[PDB]
Amino acid sequence: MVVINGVKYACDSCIKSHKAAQCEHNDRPLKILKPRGRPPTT
Ligand SMILES: [Zn+2]
Repeated sequence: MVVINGVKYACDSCIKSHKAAQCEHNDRPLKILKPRGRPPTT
């Protein structure tokens, strides 16, 4: 996975899987993520 400033990211084959724990792939579409969030309502 990758992180910038205070943002997180990883391949769709990790962030969606779990390997993101230490993703280091190249190909494949990347994505972003953060330390939990949750909706404002539901
Ligand atoms: Zn990956």
